[PDB]
Amino acid sequence: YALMVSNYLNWMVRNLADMEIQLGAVKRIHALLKTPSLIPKNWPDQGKIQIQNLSVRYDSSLKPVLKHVNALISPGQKIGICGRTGSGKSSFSLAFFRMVDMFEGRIIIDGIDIAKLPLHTLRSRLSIILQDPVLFSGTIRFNLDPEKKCSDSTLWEALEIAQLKLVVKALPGGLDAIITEGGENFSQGQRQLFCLARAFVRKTSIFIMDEATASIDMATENILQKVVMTAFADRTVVTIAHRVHTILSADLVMVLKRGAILEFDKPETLLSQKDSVFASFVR
Repeated sequence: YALMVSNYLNWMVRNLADMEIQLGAVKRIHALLKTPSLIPKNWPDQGKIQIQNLSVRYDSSLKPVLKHVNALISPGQKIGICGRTGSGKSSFSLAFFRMVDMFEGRIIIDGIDIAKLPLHTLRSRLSIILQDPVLFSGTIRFNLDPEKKCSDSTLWEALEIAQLKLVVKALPGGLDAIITEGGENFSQGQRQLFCLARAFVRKTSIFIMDEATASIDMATENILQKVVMTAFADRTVVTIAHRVHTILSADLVMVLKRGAILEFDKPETLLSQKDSVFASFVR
């Protein structure tokens, strides 16, 4: 045993060094590891909402993003929101989906707020189309309805309404084209059409349109907005963009000031009351 103890010793020490470096690699995994009364009543189609004295902050105890935000929205009425970059419109959308964890005030939808509802119900109640679209890999059924609850005629109707049925029928199999993450399988307008098909199948009855205009040709964006208007006669939509005509077509609009907002109900009244200084030439 003494003629050979040395080799066992060396195995021991070298394997110990290796095990230590591998355990140090493992430790970062644990470092990452430590990071119903209104439910039974179906969510109402009445999109009347009211956010009374709202504020929002990004990080705990930092500079506030909003300041004394008070607004109300009537049922079945299209709402627009304006403001420059960093004015707080993306923050307002994220707070409407309570994505910011340092908001103050009470925010409501039909007398209902985020005090007693889990996230799952909070995401089966509103729809949203982001400025950054993506088409994750899979088939068309996996992009339209990843949950897959919706039936085939439903997806076909959502594609026909979204002006996408013809190009879908021109693919192998139909509703089963193997898509790749991003890629070059569809056009930007067709990606936005897929986003609008997601919005169609969501059936939230409340829509949020977070810059469905950026990085889209005007000749296609205008007909896109025309289709989204002719299709959305109900199910109140709140939009945000930097286009003139998009803000012009909305009824209730609130100009985002430096830290606060100033709301206006009638669109044709506020675009000439300021004498075209802060709401018309800015739009």
